[PDB]
Amino acid sequence: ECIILGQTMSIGTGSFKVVKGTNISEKDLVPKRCLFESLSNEAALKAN
Amino acid sequence: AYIFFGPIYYQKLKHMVLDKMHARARGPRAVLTRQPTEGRSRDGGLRLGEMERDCVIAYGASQLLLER
Repeated sequence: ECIILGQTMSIGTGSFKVVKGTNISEKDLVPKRCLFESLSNEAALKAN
Repeated sequence: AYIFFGPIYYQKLKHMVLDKMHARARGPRAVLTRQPTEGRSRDGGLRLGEMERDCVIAYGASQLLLER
């Protein structure tokens, strides 16, 4: 019933999957940030 | 070796190759059409039966199934 619907069978060649590695490091996947939430953090909990 | 030589009454039949070369690329009304004299001789044709679907399962090819 995979040849009727046109699906790939799960035996033989389609018994696995191949995927491609991105080969990227965590040095490029950083949450880059320089003086964004510093203005709103100090003047929100002072004396209140 | 001494080779057996002599005349034999041969005879030429029907069923030449010129009217059996049948091919098809894409779409109906195939481009290489044989002569329309079959006469209770439909031997499958340009098809892919259930016996031939079971052969490529035994090889384990999954994308040739989707291609054919």
